Parts: sequence; C-alpha cells; structure tokens
Amino acid sequence: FRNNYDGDTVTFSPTGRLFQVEYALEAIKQGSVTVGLRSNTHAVLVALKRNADELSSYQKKIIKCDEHMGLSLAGLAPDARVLSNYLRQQCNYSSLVFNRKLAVERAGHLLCDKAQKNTQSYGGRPYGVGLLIIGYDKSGAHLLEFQPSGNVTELYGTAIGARSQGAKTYLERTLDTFIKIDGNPDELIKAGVEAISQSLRDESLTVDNLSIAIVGKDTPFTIYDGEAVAKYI
Amino acid sequence: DRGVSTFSPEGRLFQVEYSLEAIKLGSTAIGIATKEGVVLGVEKRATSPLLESDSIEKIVEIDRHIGCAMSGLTADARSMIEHARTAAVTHNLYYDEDINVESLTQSVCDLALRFGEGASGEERLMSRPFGVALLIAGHDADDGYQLFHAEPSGTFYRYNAKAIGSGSEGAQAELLNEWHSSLTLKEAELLVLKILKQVMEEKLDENNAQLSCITKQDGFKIYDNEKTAELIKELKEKEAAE
Amino acid sequence: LKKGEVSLGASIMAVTFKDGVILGADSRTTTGAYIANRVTDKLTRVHDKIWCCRSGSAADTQAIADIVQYHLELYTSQYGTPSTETAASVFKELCYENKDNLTAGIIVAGYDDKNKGEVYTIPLGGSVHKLPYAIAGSGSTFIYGYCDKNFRENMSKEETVDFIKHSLSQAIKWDGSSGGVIRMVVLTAAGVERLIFYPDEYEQL
Amino acid sequence: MTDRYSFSLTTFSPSGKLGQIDYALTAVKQGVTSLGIKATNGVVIATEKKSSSPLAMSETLSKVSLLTPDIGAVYSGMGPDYRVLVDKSRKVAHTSYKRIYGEYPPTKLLVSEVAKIMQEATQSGGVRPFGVSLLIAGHDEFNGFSLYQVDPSGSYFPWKATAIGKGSVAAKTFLEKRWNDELELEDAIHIALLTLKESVEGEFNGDTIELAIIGDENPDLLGYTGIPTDKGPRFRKLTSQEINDRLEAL
Amino acid sequence: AGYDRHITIFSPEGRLYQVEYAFKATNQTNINSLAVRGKDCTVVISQKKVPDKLLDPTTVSYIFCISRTIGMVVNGPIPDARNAALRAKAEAAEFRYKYGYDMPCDVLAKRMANLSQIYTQRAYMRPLGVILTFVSVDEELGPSIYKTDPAGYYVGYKATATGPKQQEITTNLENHFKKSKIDHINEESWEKVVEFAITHMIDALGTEFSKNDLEVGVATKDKFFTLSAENIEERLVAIAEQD
Amino acid sequence: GTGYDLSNSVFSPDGRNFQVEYAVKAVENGTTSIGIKCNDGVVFAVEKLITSKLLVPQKNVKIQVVDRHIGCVYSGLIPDGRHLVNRGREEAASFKKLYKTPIPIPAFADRLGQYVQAHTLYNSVRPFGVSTIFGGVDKNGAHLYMLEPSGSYWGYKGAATGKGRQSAKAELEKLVDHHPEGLSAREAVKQAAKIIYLAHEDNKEKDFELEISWCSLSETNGLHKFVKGDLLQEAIDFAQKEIN
Amino acid sequence: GYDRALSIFSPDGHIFQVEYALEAVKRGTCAVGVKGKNCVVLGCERRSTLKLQDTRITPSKVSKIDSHVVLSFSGLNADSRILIEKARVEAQSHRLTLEDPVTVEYLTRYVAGVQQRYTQSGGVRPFGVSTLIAGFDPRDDEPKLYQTEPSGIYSSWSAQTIGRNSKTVREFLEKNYDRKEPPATVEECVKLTVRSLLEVVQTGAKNIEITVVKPDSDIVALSSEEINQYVTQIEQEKQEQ
Amino acid sequence: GSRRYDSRTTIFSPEGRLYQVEYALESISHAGTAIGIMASDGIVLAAERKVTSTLLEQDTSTEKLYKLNDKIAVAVAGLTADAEILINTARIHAQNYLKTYNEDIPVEILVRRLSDIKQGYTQHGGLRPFGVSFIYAGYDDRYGYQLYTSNPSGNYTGWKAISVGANTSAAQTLLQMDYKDDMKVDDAIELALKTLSKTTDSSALTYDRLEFATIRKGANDGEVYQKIFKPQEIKDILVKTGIT
Ligand SMILES: [Mg+2]
Ligand SMILES: [Mg+2]
Ligand SMILES: [Mg+2]
Ligand SMILES: [Mg+2]
Repeated sequence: FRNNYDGDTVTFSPTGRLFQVEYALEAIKQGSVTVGLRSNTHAVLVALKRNADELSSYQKKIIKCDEHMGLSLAGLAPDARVLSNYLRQQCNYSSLVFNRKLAVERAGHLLCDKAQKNTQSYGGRPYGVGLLIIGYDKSGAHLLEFQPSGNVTELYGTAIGARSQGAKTYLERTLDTFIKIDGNPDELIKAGVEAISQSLRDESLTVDNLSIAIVGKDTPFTIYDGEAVAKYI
Repeated sequence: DRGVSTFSPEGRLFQVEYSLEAIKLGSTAIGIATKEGVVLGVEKRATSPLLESDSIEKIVEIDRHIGCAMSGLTADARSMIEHARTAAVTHNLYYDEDINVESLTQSVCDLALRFGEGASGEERLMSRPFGVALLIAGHDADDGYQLFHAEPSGTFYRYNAKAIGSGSEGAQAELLNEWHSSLTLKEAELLVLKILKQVMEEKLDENNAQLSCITKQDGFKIYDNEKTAELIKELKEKEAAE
Repeated sequence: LKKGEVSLGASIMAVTFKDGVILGADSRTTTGAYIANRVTDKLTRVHDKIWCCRSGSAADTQAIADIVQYHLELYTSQYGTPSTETAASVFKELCYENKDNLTAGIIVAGYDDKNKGEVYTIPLGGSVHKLPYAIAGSGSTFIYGYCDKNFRENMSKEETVDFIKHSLSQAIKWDGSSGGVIRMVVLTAAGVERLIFYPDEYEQL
Repeated sequence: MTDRYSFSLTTFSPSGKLGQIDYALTAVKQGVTSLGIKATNGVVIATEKKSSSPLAMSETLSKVSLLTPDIGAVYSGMGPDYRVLVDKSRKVAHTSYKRIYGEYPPTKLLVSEVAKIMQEATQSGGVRPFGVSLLIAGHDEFNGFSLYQVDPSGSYFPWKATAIGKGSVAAKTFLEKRWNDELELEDAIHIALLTLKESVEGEFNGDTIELAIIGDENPDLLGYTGIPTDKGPRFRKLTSQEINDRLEAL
Repeated sequence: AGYDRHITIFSPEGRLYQVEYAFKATNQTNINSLAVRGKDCTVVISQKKVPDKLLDPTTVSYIFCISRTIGMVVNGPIPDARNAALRAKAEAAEFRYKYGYDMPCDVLAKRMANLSQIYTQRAYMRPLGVILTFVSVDEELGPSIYKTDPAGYYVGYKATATGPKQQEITTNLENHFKKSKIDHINEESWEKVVEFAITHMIDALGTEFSKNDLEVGVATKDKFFTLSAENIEERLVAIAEQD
Repeated sequence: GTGYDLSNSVFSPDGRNFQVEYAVKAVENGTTSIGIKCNDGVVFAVEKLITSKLLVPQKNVKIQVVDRHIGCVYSGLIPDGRHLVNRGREEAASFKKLYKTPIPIPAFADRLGQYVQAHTLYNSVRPFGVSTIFGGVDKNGAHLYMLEPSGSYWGYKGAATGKGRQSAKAELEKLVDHHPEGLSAREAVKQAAKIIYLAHEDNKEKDFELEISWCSLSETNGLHKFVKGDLLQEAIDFAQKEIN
Repeated sequence: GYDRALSIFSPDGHIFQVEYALEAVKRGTCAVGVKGKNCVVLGCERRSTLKLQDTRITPSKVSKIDSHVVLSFSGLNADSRILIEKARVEAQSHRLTLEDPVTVEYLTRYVAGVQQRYTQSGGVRPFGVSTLIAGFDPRDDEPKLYQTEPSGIYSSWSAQTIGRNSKTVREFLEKNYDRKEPPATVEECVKLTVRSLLEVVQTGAKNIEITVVKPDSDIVALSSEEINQYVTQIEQEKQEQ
Repeated sequence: GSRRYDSRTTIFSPEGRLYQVEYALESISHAGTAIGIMASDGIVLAAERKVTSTLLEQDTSTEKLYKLNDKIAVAVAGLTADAEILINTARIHAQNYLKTYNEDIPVEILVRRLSDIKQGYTQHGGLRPFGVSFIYAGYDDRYGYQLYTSNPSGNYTGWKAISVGANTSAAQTLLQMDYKDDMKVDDAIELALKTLSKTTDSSALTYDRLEFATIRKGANDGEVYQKIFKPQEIKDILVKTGIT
C-alpha cells in the first residue's frame, strides 16, 4: 500500500492523494502555534515560540518581508527562511522596478506557485512549513494562510500549528468583534493574544514565549518580542 | 529504493533524522556561555594509544571573535569550517567590521538542507546531510557572548550552555542544574571539565580533553595542555571537599 | 548594405483598390553600375494571397521572405489562413529584431474576404505602417509628388494598373537603379493575376 | 522532466552475462533468415520479404540497403532498429571518411563504425542494445570483396558465407557444403537462392525475395559520363525479374 | 531486473512489452479507419462516435490536415494523436523550408516512424499509443498510403485498415483486390472512391451509417481535404442505390 | 506482475496510464465548475466551498482570465490549475507578440492540451490534477473547452466537472435539448447559477459562494469580465427560486 | 549527468558505502610506518596471491608525492592511483604559488579532503583506500607520519599500520614502541618495522619492502638483500632464547 | 522516479568488492586464452580464438591481437567490441605523447592511462565496466621488453609470463614450470604454443584457431619489429614445435 505511493511527490495514490504533500502538512501540525487576525485597519500576528531545553532561546516565528508585509511560520524553519526570502525578493522587485508596494493578494499568488513547483516534479520535496501572512496595501489590511500544498487563502483571522483548532474557534466566534477594532492597535493584539491563549496547555504565555507582529494604516510592519509584550499577558 | 529528501509519515526528513543519529556516536562537546566569555571543551577520544593526541582538531577558530567545537563525523565539518571562515572574512572585506555571530551561524546553517538529487527549487549538490553538529561561540558588540548549536537540519538555537555528542543527555542534564546568570570564566572552565569528566569513558586528563574560550579582549584561544592540566588539578581538589 | 553584395535598388509599390490590392515592381538588380539581373521578380509570395515587394539587400530580403513563407505555412497548418496584419508582424519581428545586420525595405500586401485589400510598409528600421498604398525602393523618391497627387481611394482595377504603371515608369525613368519590365500582381477575390509590362510600352507615357 | 537515465541499462549479471545483449540476440533469432555468400568476383546478400499482409507494398520496404556505392547491408531482427542503423551508417561513411579523405570508406572500417554505434548502445546511459545482426557486404581497392556479420554486442567477424536469423543453423550447414573458393558470382547467387529456399515457408519468387550483389562496376548506374576515375557503383539490387530468371535454372 | 516490463528494455524473450502495450492503447477509442487509393486520389474513412450530447460535434476529429498535400488519420487516444499531429506539421514545414519542395507522404511517414523507434530504444521516452496513416497524391508516386506504428514500423499500402475490427476490413479489401486484380479503385471521381470506401466498410463491419457516424478525408493532386457532414450524406444518399 | 501504476509514463497491459487516471480521481474530489456556451459567448461558474466563517467573502477568486478574452476555471488541485493558467498566459502572450492578433480559442486549447499531454510522457513529472473548462470569443464565434489530466480536450455546448459533475451535466443536457436556438448570455448566467446551485446538492454539507464570469460579444465586448453586482444577485435569486 | 546519492545515511547513522570502503582496505596488503628520532620508515608486505612478476616495473606500494614526502596505502590499487596523482599535482601547484613545498600535514589534509568529498558527492563511490603519508616539512627535521581513511578522517601517528591483519600488528607496535626512546637510529627503526611485519607476513624475505625517509629529500628503498640481513638478525633475537 | 531502474554499477558489496568488476572478471574467464611470454630478446603473444567455424575468414581477421603502436601491442580477452573502444583511445594517447615530446610513448605510461580509464568506470558515472582484460607487449628505451596486464578494476601489473581468459589457473601453473629467466624467443614461442595446447577447451590446437605475435629486435637492423603472424606462418611454427 503506502511505501509504494509515498516515496516521491510525483506519485499520485489510487485515490488521487499526494502523500509527500500530506506528510509535509504534518510537520506544520507539530510546530508551535501562531495566530493571525485583522480588523479593517491593522493585522496582527501572535505566535507562541518553542524552546528545546530551558537553557535555550525560543526560535523566532515572525519574519518581516517589507515595511508593509510579514509572516509567522509553523513547521520546518529553514523552509520558512527559503520562502520568506523569496517574498522579500519579490517585494523588492516591485518597489525597484515599478515603485509599487506588492499586494498581499499578489504575494499569496506567488507563494502558491513556488510551492506547487515542488509538488509536481521528481527528486524534490514539498516545503514543510506553513505561513500566516499579514500586510497593509492599497486595499487595506490582509491576512493570508499559506499551506505547502500550494493553497493560499485570505481570511479575517486564523491559526496554524499544534492545537491550532483552539484559537481557530475563538476567532471564529469573536469575528463580529475584532473585525471592528479599528483605530485601536493594542485591542487587536489583545484579541489575538486571547485567541492564541485558547490553544495553550503546557504552560502560560510568558515574556520569553510570546511574539506579536502588527502592520496597518500608519504602522509599518513591526515585531514585538520579549520585553515589549509584557503589557499583553 | 526511496529518495534522499523524502518526508516521513511524521513530517520529518529521513536523512536529517538519520544524520542526527550519527551525531550521537561522536565525542562530547560542551560550550558554556558566561558574561566574561564562552568556553568550549571537547573530548578527544583517540582510537588507540599510538595516536598523537594534539593532531585531533575538534575545536577550531572561525575568526578572532568566533570559535567552534564539533561532534559527529568530524571530516564533514572541514567544508563547513571553510565556509564559516570565508564568510567571516568576506564580511570584513565588504563592510570593514566583524560579522555578527548569529549571522555567521545562519550562513553556516544555510548549507545544511542544500542536499539532494535535482531537488526542484534551486541547485543543491551534496548527496546527503552533514553528519556533524557544531557548537559555535563568539562575541559581537550587539548581543555579546553567544553560543549556538548548528544542526544538519538547518536549525540553530542559541543556548546558555549546551552539550552535543554521545554523552549529551547526561551532560545536558548536569548543565541545566549547574548554569546560572553569574558564572565566572574560571567557574565555566571547571564545569566543562567536570561534566566532560563525568560522561567520558576514559579518565579525563590534559591529553584526552581540550578546552578553549572566546573573550572580547583576547578572542578565540585554544587552551594549551599545560593551562588545562592546572585546571584539571584545580578540579580534583575542589570536588574532593564535599 | 555589405560591400559588393547585390542590391535591389528598385521602384516598388502596393496599392489597394475597390476589388483588392495590386503590387508592382521594376526588375533590375545591380552590383555597382552593372545590372546583375535585368529581369528579377521582386514580388514574392509568402502566402496564397499575401505577397511582398522586396527592396534593399537581395540576400536579406530573400532570407526573410523564405522564413516568413515558412512561418505562415506552419501557421496555416495549425490555425488556418493568416491575416495580412499577421504576415506583416512576422516580417516586422524579423526586420526589427535584426536591424543591425539587415537592409530590407519590405512592402506587404494581401487580400482577405473580411478586410478587402491591405498594405503594410516595413522600412529600414523595422517599424510597421499600414497605408492605402506605399511606395519604396530607391526609385520611390522621384514619385512622392506624382503618387500623392494622383492616388484616389476605391479606384477600379483598370485605373490602379494604370496608376501603378505610370508611377513606376517615372520611377524607372529617373532612377538608374530601376529598370526592366514592370511586374504587377493583382490580389482579389477572383484569385491571383500576374501582369507584366515591357519598355516599349511604359517608356513613352 | 529530462533524461535522468544516465546509467547503464545493460549490466553484468553474476554469471558474467550481459543480460540485454543475450536478449537482443534472441530477438535476432526470431527474425527472418538473411544470408551472404562471398564469391571470387562478388558477394551476394539475400533475405526474404516477409510481407505482413498482401495489401502492403513489399517494394517500399527495402531490407537490403546500399550504404555506399560499393557496400550493402541486410539484417535479421528488429526492422526499425535496422532502418535507423542504415541512416547512421550512410551518414558516418561521409562524416568520418568521405569529407576527410575524399573517398568512401573500406568495408571493414564502415563495419567497424557500425559496430561501434552498436557497442555504445550496450553501455551508454539509458538505452537498450539494438535487436539486430547485420551482414555487410562490400568492395574496396585494397581488400577486395568481403562479408562481415555484426552482432548486438558490437562484435563483428568476416565470413566466406553465413546466414543469420530463424533458419541460420540449417542454412549455415547448407552453406558449408556448397561453398568453395572457386565460385563465380552467378554460382553464389544460385547457392544463395537454394539456401534461401529451405528457410522460406510459402511462395518463393522475385517479389518475396530480396537479393543484392557487390560485383563489377556498373557504369549504366552512375548517372553521368566524363570522369574516368569513378567507374560506377559495385552494389546492385537484383530486380524482381532478374531473380525469377535465375529461379528457373534451379 | 523485473522492471523489464515498465521501460523499453528487452524481456528475456527479446520482447519490448511497453511497445506491445502501446499497441493495445491504439484500440482504446474503439474507432476503425480504412484507406483506399483511387486512380488519382486517396480516401480515408474513419468512424466518428460522439457519445456525450454535451459535446460540439464539429471538434471531434481524428483526421488531421498535415500539410496542403498530406492528410493523417490517427487510431489511438486523442492527446497522443494531437502530439503526433503537431510534430508532423512542424516536420513538413521545416522540410519545405530546408529542401525547397513539399515533403512526401512516405518521407514524413519514415521520419515519424524513426521518431517512434527512438521511444522504443531510449528508456525515458514512452511510446505514443497511436497508429498514423498518412495519405496523399504524391507528385512522383501517385496516390499514397503509408502507416506507422509504436514499434517504429512503417510501410506503404495498396489499401489498409486499422482499429478493433482491422481484420474484417482488411479481409474485405483483400477480397476486392484479388477479384479485380489491380492495386487501386478504378474510378475517376474521388466521390465514387469515397463511396466504394464507405460501402466496403459497411459490408465489413455489418453496420449501417448515418452522416454523423463517419469522417472522411480525400487527397488529390495539390490538396487534401475532409468532407463535411452534408457531403458525406450526398455520398450515403448515393450508395443507397447499389444496395 | 504488478507495479504498472507507480511511475507516470508507463503503459499497463491494457494500455492505460494509471498515474493519469489517479489524477482524475483528485479532480473528482473537487468543487464543481461548469461552462455554458451561448449564442455569442460563454459563461463560467464555479462552486467555492466555505471552509469556515473566517474566509473573507468574495476574495478568494478562483476563475482566471488569460489575455483579455479567455476565462479559465478548473476543479481539483487548485495550485495545478494555477500552474496551467500561468503557462496559458505565456503561451497566449507568445502568440500575440509574433502574430499581433489575440490567441484564437481553438489554438489556445491545443496549447494547453500539448502541455498537459507532455506531462504524461515521462516518469519525472506528475500529471495535472485538474480538469479545466475555458473558452471565450474570437474572430469567428464563442468556444467552450474542457481539458482532462490526460491532455484530452474537445469543444462543448456545456461542460461540467467536479463532484457534482453528473447533476450539472444532467441539467446541462436539459438546456441543450430545450434551447437549440442558443441561449442569451443573460439566460446562461442565470442558468449557470442554477446548475451550480443544484449541483451543490452533491456536497450539501458545507455552505457555499457562487462565482460566475462570462465573455460575450454583446454584453462584455468579447472581453472576459466577472459577474459582479446587480447581475450576480439576480442570478443568485433565480437560483434559490428554482430549487424548491 | 549521473548524480545518484550512493553514500547516504541508513537508519542507524552509518554511511554504508564508506564503511564498505573500510572493508576493502582490510583486504589489502598490510602497510606500516613507524617514526624514529630522525627518520620515518614505511614497510609493506607484497601481494602473494599470484607470483612470477617483473619487480622492476610493477607499481611500487610506496610512492613519492614530492622529493620529501611519500605515501603508502592499503586498499584498491586502482583507487590509490587517483589519490596519488591529485596529491602530486597539488604538490607542484603549492610550490608554484607559495614558493615552498608542502608540509606533510598539509598534504595529508589535502588527500583526506579529496576522500571526504567522494563521500558526499553524487554519482561517485568512496575510495577503497587508507593511506600512510610521511616525510619531513621543508627546512625542518621532526619526522611526520599521518594516516587517512575513506571517510576522510586523518591524524598523525608515532607508528601505525593499515591493511589486513593490521589489527594484529597494531597490537605489536602498541607494546614495542616507546615514545621515551623511539627507534633512535635508522637501523633500529627499520628493525622494529620488520619485527612488526614478521608477526604477520610469515617468514618471507622478498615478501617485505621497506622504504626509509630521512630529512632533506633523502628517500631510499632498501633492497631485498639489505632487508634479508634484517630478517636474519631478527630471527636471532628470537632463537637465542 | 527513475532511481527504480538504476542497477548501481559502482557500489561496494558489504565485503568491499566491486560487484560489476567481479562479474566482468567472470565474463572474461570464458574468453579464449591469451598468453604473453617475455624473453631476453623479445616477447611472444599468443591467443586462442573464440566462436569460430569452417566459413570464418581467418586471413582478414583480428579479434584478439591488436597493434597500439609500432612498439606496443595487446592481446585481448573479453568483449571484442569493448576492447576496440579502449584500443582506439590508447592508439590516440600514443600519438598525443609523440606529438608533445617527439619520443615514442613509454609502455607503462600507455598502460597506466588505459587502466585509469577502466578505473573511472569503476568509481563514477553509473555505467557498466568494460569486460576486457589486456596483455600488453611492448618495448621502450628505459626498460626494454615489458609485459603488463590490466583487468576491469583498472589495476595493472608486470610479468615475465602471463595469461588471461579461460583456464588461467591451469596455464599459469604450466608457465611457472617451464619458464626460465634466460629464455630465447624461439623457446618462448614453443612454450606459448605448448601451454595453449594443454589448456584448450577444444579437441586439438589448429592454425585456424590461433593468433600469434612477437616483438623482437632483429640484430640485423635496429628498430624493434612487431610481427603479427599470418595464417600460413602460424601453421608453420606449429609444425616445428611438434603439435602437428
Ligand atoms: Mg532606370
Ligand atoms: Mg522508451
Ligand atoms: Mg520513463
Ligand atoms: Mg469525462
């Protein structure tokens, strides 16, 4: 059965599944949790960072791609570096060549296409990392969810990682609320923090644990780590 | 058979996971970071008594402000060190300054997953992951003394103290208990020596273990056997008290 | 133009009319003052009803037409009959992309049922210009006035053959690089008609 | 995408056998019988035109091919593989010889060239050997007449007479009895016709047989007159009628 | 070792299974075609079977216009047939450009056959599951039919048939030619040749056809063309008088 | 023996290419999308599944344009469809650059067909996991095409693919029988919204979002435009009407 | 085009092809090198599977890399030739660019690097060769002896041996070589070396070939006879007791 | 993917042996035997022909003894065609050396180069090895008469007398018996033929089943002379020695 149809991404199973891609989707499911949510003026990313021992640092989950775009990762970090680096480049090309800020919708389309190429050719391997992209462009605030299968979706809020389903329900409920926190950054963040705190279990979110990112109207993508997230626990 | 960049049903890259197993069969390496420097110590582990121990290179200089210890298939680390040194020097050339330790480490880890058979994405030629892990330690003006553990997965974590190699589970455990935000360079040297002594198969002496440290003032220095022996002696005495 | 290569010189023109379009040309090629061929055919078929008048380098224009004929034959096999605008674009792509090594002044003329007759002139740089009629070749300078004064849109076949016959004889008269017989190719719904006019006729008009 | 098959498809098995070459030799064995006989003043290569239906036009399938004006080939095995080998042989005769020395190659060298193409298919990445054995007959100023057989492995050897394919064993036997070094070409053609008769199943006539000779120069087939150094091609394919005239003197 | 049935390497009996299986694929469409030569024409008939009512009948064809002079009918899956069609069209055009004259039907056949042979020998290329019958009225040869297959084989025919009921058609045709003693239909108009063709396909498959059940292509000097439904009906309407 | 289904280009003993057939299965597990050709245009419609309320409504557009006159919609692995459209775009541009006129629909079809078929020739590539319905308006009429993972394609009067393909094809056969005259782009837009709604029953467990687009010589000018605003709601209503 | 990963990790963390390369080394003739106070001697046993050879020509087992450094090996003969040529070329390239011949450590590091590269490059198998490299650094007199293996690992040795039965002779050396009085003479160094190979070669004169390397490009391959004189004197410090 | 069909021709067995090399050696062990014997005044190369008949032209044949230079020749044991590939590159290396230095190429240099080529097919490339073993007979101003042998692994060695192909164990035992360091060419020829005579897998040793060659320095000249015996010369030398 399996070891027959799961050795290469180039192999379709008898039911039309791509196992390597599905196995890629799994590495995301064991990564730490991160939340994304947006109002009509700001988009925030909240991510629970995970350590290896109590003597190590908490691996970063958020990466700035331009002054108006960034993302949080879950899964294989190196892959996130590869993809966020591509995003950085594409963003840069738009500014240099057209003096235009890259649209999040466009960024999403590009990420999909890059991931797809790795799912139709032999020898390669799908990317094993998920990303939540937030950005503020000409059409307002945005949140996008990228999956290694190549499926990119634009959302109001969401979450990925282990126990993601927890925060995914809080947001699914709190929608009518947060989608209206306009002109109030700290609130949106708080909403995000509340959302992320619904997928916890092990410990409580601490100053070494939390990572938040916010972008919006008059706010360039800025990352708040440790020291400056104290006011949100 | 089955590809080299294949994902397991659990979402782990086979070769990378199998790579980490080869690392568990290597000599122990310990680095401890304080506020007066970072100490790196390694277990030499010669295959026979006719081997001139000083030809065993497991702690290497990357640049005056960065040194590193290895564990695993030590031969695989030669290309890594080469890249590390070239990256540090090149940065000095392009920017007339010292490369940040994190940057040096990230550059090294960028090599990691560059393995495969025509893996559609870019040109990655290396038939398999590296079979060695590194402890990279150094100092830069922005983040001070730092120690990093660089794995063949491409991930690297900063640690206050870290052990890699065969006796790492045991050693790491001792590290967890002995490390504190106010250790001194001498205290650190001692611990590395002590912990190395615990997990090693052979009795630790100045010929089968090696120390080194990296400090703002003097940079990377591998401790000469004589300096270490005095430290080993200084240890036998501190332990024989209570 | 490369040192010593055969030149078309020429007096060529393509004129659209009521029933379609007519191509005309003299028949002289030269190498210096020697007339290498006094009876050449500068009206080249790239498709059943898409022809061109060639001027500039004989080598270049033949190479280009040969390639166009091929592109249109393959286009036809796959997508059906090509429009004159398409035939022109192919000529242009070649003339423009290779402007540094070629000397080809080409006039493309063709007949379609939806568009009637059409004329496109591709001058030395590879730019394309659609017009009711075009004149080119070294002899063309001498008839800019005559042609502008006498051309009328929607002329009849008889009238267009006469207009082309008079213009070219004038061009041939003044240009040492033009001469021979006057050749015409009439492109209409009825088919393709080849006309030829000799010196004893056109010279004393 | 891309030919990632850069490894050999023919490898040595534990017994020292090269699987693919043996299997190609088997493919050859199921082929129609073809033979060649070397006389004192010529060589004859013959084969049977196994028409796979009567609606097919046998003439449009030349199993006997001219490689150079003094060299011809016939085969047994996979027809398409032969057709491409002929194309390549005709070409190499020009590229590795006529365009260098101004003259067509000698039989043994053309043979050596074909044999090399066959060997490469036995070792190059991503290919299977050719499933054919050829009989190449020709003439050249310094060696006279020759006949060679080339196998899938690329090995070639010269013969006085031989046969390959289906009834090769029985045919080689008939050849060993009838052959002697004082045969004029007509007698070899005759023996070729006899040998082929036993290999052939049904109708045996000029339209089901293909015979070619390498003999005297044929000026009437040059196409021009005036240059006396080149006297004509030595290769000549016998016509349907030419074969029947000889079948009656059986 | 046992993968000798997946790629084009020899099986212990000297067979190329992949080529054999490519031959079975040519029957996947359950369509039969035949080709006969007139005194100065070549006609190819091919059944046309449009199942789904949602389809645009005008786009379902297995007969291709390769060049002004050459026509090709394919027996086999449409994607491979169209792959072959594109290549044959490119080859015929290139030939004209490089050599100054129209590529002959038989040469195109040989070229396409050589290409198939390559898929037969190199392991990376799979054979195309189709049989190509090229027809035309060659300027040197006259009416012509040359057909190629996945093995890389090709040959010229007096008449030919291809498809699941290949044998019945072939036998019917063989019988007619044995009875008449010539290598072509002795009729002057391609219309009658087309008629003969249809009649004999009916006689052989034991089936009656309507206008939307056939596909016809005719090759004449300087042109090859497919018949419209209405032309086919004129043909059908005329055959309904001998029978 | 077995194993004829582990590598792409391999012919099975019965002449089938199993990897292409498994691709088709990925198509059958996807959303339904259709295409209806009309008297002077084509209409495309697709069912978009609402995985959750968090999806910003009307933003994850699925139908795509090629050049300015071709619409493309597909069912299956969305990314593969995007890949296919990216090529179509390069292919359409190439054609325009060399020939000036925008790419004819039959020519575009084959361009897509040849690329898809190319992916069934080697074991180094996976076939396309999508069926694409596309078409538009050109020099001589409207054209609707549907292309399968095998690279097979033909022209259609109506076309549907995805989970509800059968219901859709059912409803489509009705339309083609009742209106042989043609169908106004207006009516087709309505009918398309209907067919998707009815077809949506073949996946009645999730709420959905309708997406329609069209290309018509009279309503859009031979250019592809999405059905937005008044025109869309009218079609949405006509649908929820003819359901009960 | 061929780039299949032949050297890959297996579930337990071993690189089979590199481990199987060590096995081919275990099957090659024994080689030993021990260093004196002012010399380094390299002994090698001769392949006795077949005999009737022409000793004059046959590729010797100890090869000169430069006038002051030599390399001996155990493993696939054919493979050793590739390592020897690359080392010889690098030796001349170094003289050309640095204006000083290679140190022995550098040369070792170079050969070792080549071996490691073949363990993680696609399409190639590792070298089934282990080597002993010895000589003296330019203008220096301290003897050097280094050992390299298929993995590319290398290090220096007071005395070391590789090849079949190396395990056995390694033991002999482990308890007959003292770093307090290393063979202070060419004579006693060769003696010890011969003693070691005798414990494995099984009474054979022509069976052993010795090569002595002294400072400043002085390398001499002792003759069958000169060694025989050693075997004799050795069977005496064994028979008198 | 494609990995599936790769036999991995350049891997080590768990015992450190090269599969393909060992297997090629086995192939070679079924080839006609070839012997090379080195005298004080010359070298003899003798070979027994494989796959023969009454109809094989022996006059115009050479499948075992090949000239590489006017001073170097080889005897072949293995696949004739593989041999011809290697032979042609050796003939080119020879001329390359002559052009460069204006001196005939030393024998060992030519031998080592050929061996290195064989070794290559052993360590990289993924192609099967050449199934050929060579016995090289040659002369040069530095070592005089030399005899070498090379096999599929790429290893080469020098000999006073050697054999390759079938029944080597038997032949080597016989050579080692009758060979004496001071042999004269006329003696070596006899020994060569005698040895073949006793190790043949066939009835009796006849002329049509042999290829014979000698490289002598005829005292009445200077240039070394390579003689590839013609059919009638082998029949003759076979009578004198007493095999009839
Ligand atoms: Mg004039
Ligand atoms: Mg193939
Ligand atoms: Mg394949
Ligand atoms: Mg269907």
